[PDB]
Amino acid sequence: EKFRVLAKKTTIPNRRLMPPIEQFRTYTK
Amino acid sequence: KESITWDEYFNLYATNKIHNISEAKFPYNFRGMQDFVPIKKEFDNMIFAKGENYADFCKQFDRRMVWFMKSLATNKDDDLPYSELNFLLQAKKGAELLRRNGYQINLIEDNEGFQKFGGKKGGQPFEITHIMGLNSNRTRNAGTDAYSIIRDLEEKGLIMFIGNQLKMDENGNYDFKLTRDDDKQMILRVHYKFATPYILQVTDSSGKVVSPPPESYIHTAVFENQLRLPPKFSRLDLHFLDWIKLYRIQNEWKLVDFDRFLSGNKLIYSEKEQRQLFKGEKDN
Amino acid sequence: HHDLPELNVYSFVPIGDHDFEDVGKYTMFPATDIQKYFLNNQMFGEYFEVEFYRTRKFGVMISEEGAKIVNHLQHIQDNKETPLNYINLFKRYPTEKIKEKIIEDEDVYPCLFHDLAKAAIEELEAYRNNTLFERLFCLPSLFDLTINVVLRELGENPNALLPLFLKQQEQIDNPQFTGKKVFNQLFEQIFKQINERAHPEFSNPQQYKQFLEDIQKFQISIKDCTEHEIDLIKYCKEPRWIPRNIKKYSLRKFIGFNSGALLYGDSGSGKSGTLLYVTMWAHYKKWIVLNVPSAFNWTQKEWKFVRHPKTGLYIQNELAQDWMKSFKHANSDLLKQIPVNMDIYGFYNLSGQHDKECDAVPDLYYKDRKVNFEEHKKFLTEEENIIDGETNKDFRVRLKEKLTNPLTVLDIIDYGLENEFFATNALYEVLEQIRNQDKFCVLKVIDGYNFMYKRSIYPSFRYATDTQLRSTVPPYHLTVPRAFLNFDGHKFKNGFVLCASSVKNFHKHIFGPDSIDFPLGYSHEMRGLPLDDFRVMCHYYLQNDFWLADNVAKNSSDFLWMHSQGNWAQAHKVMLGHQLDSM
Amino acid sequence: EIFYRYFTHSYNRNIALKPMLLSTQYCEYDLHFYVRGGGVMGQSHACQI
Amino acid sequence: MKQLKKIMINKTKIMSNDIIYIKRTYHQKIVNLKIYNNFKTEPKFYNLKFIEFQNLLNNVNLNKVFYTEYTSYPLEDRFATSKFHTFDSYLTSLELIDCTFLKKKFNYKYKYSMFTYFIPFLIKNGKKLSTINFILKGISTIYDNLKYNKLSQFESYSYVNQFKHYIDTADDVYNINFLIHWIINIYKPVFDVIVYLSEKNRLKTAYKHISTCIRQDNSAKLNNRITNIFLDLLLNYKKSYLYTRKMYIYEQVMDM
Ligand SMILES: Nc1ncnc2c1ncn2[C@@H]1O[C@H](COP(=O)(O)OP(=O)(O)OP(=O)(O)O)[C@@H](O)[C@H]1O
Ligand SMILES: [Mg+2]
Repeated sequence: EKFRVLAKKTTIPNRRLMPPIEQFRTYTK
Repeated sequence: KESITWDEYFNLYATNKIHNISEAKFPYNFRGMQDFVPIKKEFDNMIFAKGENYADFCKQFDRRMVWFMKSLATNKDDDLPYSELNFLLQAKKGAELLRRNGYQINLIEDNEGFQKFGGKKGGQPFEITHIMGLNSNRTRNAGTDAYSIIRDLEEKGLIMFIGNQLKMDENGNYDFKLTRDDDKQMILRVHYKFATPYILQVTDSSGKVVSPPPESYIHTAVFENQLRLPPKFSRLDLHFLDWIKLYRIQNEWKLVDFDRFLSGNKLIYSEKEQRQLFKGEKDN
Repeated sequence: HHDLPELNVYSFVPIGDHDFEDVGKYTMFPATDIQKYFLNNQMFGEYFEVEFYRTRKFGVMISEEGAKIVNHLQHIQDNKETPLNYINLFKRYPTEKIKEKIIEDEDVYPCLFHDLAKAAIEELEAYRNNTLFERLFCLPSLFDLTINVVLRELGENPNALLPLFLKQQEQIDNPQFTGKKVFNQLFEQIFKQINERAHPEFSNPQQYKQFLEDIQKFQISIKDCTEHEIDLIKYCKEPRWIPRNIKKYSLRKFIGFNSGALLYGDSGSGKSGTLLYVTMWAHYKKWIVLNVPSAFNWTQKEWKFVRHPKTGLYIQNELAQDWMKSFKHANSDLLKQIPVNMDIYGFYNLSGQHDKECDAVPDLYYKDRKVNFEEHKKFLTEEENIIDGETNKDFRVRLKEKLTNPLTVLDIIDYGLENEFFATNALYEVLEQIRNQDKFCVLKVIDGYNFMYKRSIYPSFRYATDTQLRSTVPPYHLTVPRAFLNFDGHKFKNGFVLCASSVKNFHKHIFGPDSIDFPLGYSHEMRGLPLDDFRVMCHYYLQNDFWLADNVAKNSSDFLWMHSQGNWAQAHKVMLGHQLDSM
Repeated sequence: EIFYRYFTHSYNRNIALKPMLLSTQYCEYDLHFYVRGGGVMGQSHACQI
Repeated sequence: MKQLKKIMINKTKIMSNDIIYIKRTYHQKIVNLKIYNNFKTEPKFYNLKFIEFQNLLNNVNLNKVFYTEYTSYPLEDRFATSKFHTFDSYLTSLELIDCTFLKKKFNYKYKYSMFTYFIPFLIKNGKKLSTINFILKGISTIYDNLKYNKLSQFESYSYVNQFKHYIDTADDVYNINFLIHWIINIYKPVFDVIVYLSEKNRLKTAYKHISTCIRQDNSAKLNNRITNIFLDLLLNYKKSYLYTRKMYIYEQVMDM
């Protein structure tokens, strides 16, 4: 789901649902 | 294209004649009706019984089937219960042709045969379903395209049709109001199962009988009513399912189907099917 | 990122035919309808200076209260056009079960209520000279008892009252029926019992049980059909019985759909926008509207006033002569159609007073002071008393004399605007003229009803005895407020009243029907707007450049409902004041 | 008492709801907090904590 | 049943459907609409919405919740995705400031944003809520006159039309933090009465010459006073009495 209604006229979206740059420096040094 | 009377329709379309009665169209299935199993759901006992006996509410249905039987064997109108056109216009062709072909029909009470076998007589609706978005008149409703279907609560009894386009009026004029109101329209179909000793027999001119003997002694039909909507502004402060408990009946029931004539009715129709379909029309 | 959402804002339908599904969305009109219906760009609240001054559009919201109120009026505006046959109903169903089928329908109960009151109005005109009925029937409260108490028994003992309704249609279907009708014989036998049984003093419209217990019984005696006798004590537990289908959902504890209503609540709760959706709706179905966009300008602001010697009524002529231009410029096309009943014309004095009516300024006795009210003439001199007789004659004239046999309403108004000296006597006489009609409804519209019962700038010395007034003039003595002060909607056949209470100038001012001694049931507390409607408010404004939004604010719509608790004005400050940027 | 009817001006009001932006859980909850002591500005900053 | 008996007895009559739902464009159906007293009055504005009204009815959510649980209106999916748009943006209003200016004991809690940092130079006798009002009734008046009023008020200055060109491209400008950080992007005074200024002193000195000039204006009310100076900085991107003061000082440095 994405949305759930709490009560009358209250809609809200629900919420109760390899870095390269290091890959280089770790190689060089 | 032009306005046509009641009887002229029969005299124009029932001109055909056939020697074989089984080849001739006829709704009342003499032999081979099947005991259907009673379905049970949650949203069926909510309005079907409301401070009333489950049986006496069904006994009326047990009676309105009767005059329909007499209405076939006897060309009559006061007996003819409240029902649609497209069935009657297609049901009396199956009857009046036999009258033109020289055959005869008579209503018979075979008490003994019904006592020779089979359980007692009684009406029990084996299927009760609510639908939404449509009206009982089979001409306002459009094709399958504009309607959007919600098959979610089919298990409990509910189906909801919602339109994508604008519906027309008597004058042929679109509305935005009509779509919104159409989305409220609820209908209550019921499939009945009524075992009966009364039956029919066809008898050729100078013929004691020409039809086969029945095996079933059970017959079915469909009744419908387009309901009154709730009070205005009742939807707001209520849950949905608690809001459908408040629809109420004032319009009379309406026979639709009979022994799976036409394989059960359909509300939606293709464009050509609507054209071949006729409706009664007033002007001013 | 700025992949924000869009949203639809406006109702698909037009304004005459909304339903609950369109409660959130807006409507639109030209900007010309303001000048067309509301003269000189004065409207309810500040919709002109604030919302229209920026948007340049006459956009209007739909409220839960607004459409629900409009539901009631459409019945009144249909019973008139298509009345009901009493007989053909009971043919359908047994006389045993009428309540569960007939009475408790929404489309049937008002059709019964709407008819019994018309018969009641015809008789009350006889009981107008009585001081007592001024005290009881100034409100609609006790009316709705007597009209409902007849109907509740129709569910209990239909075998004793059902014949009345049935032959009433025989009397209507019989032309050449000179005698009175059944109900006009019914209510007469009621009111006579009131004068004889009720307590003269201490009889209140606001309190029910004191009125019922003072009237142990009704006793009807019709010559043809009935001698039915009634016990009122059974309807004492629940003086306000009302069918469930209307009243769980029409308006919170709202009872008088035909009489009127009243809106109270905190500032900016939404009251001064609901009736704007009504006033416009009132015109587009061709129903008369009596605008009073603000009573603050009448009661808390300077206008000339002049006193009459007999009566304490301070005449106002310039004030009325401006208002009538507003009532004229909006409702011009209808008034031409409308003729006059000259049997009614010409009983209103120049100071507004009517012949039959009680004295509009009786001599009151303040018990605590142990002195009368008339005593203030002791401080007067001889010359003023001599001048009074000179004014008593100069103000003696009435409008009947100089104006005889008009044909329409405008013929009174065109003469009223043309001559300052006869504005009041032309104003009031129009009110009888609109009130006794059966071609068009009446809709009395007020914003700032609170300001009336509050004290006024208008000074005098004769009200020094009232420690509350403190040398001021009440507006129930001022002429022009008399037309509208009286919460008398029941008096109008095919009529309705709407009132409101503005508290912008006041802080934390609890206003309600306890401040004004006012009956229950005829009021509706405002409350703030819900979330999903408070959402489209923002998206409506952002599309129309009303308030200028940070990217912080474009999705704060469902956040500000905390910051405002659904209140309008607490947002407008944020929307216009940009107080967000502080936090 | 009601929120707009106790904390009138908004700078008293945004303080108490500054966390509620930081949570992104707007309208999920119902709030009831009781306070006594001090003045308005000092009475609001406690609501942050 | 009344309509039935008439048709049974051959009182009323029957014919086929003139009404059939043919696929047509959204524009063609405009001819057959049923309009009431209101769409007529405002034609130009509604007549373009019948194109949009009918389009939305195609694209409807088949979600259970908007129909089957409580009252509510069908929404798009972006409403759930962009829930972080406030939380991600409000920080950026604050990311202008380096918090290293403010890490002292219990000052960050009361002074974190730019707007929280102007006021104390303007506070008189401990009143803050008053100063917050006077500054906003002024700055709010700036945005309103530029939008809805004429520009005779804005006849003197030169950056007038060049400022709206910066508004409509960026609604970020309505943040007072971004209004003035833009002003301070013009005016980063590195030197003053001769001394080098670190970042923690460069920022401070820019504000006093504002707060002083606010008190030097002739107009009585702060609302009137405070407007005139922001106009001298906003509407003169190149010039000001306060900026020409600065540019006068570099010459003293460069010559010396
Ligand atoms: N129905 C509405 N449609 C559009 N805008 C509205 C509506 N109701 C309120 N507003 C907006 O809120 C503003 C004022 O609120 P409203 O007119 O309801 O005053 P109020 O509730 O009577 O408060 P007060 O008692 O202080 O007068 C309006 O000018 C308008 O900007
Ligand atoms: Mg108001």
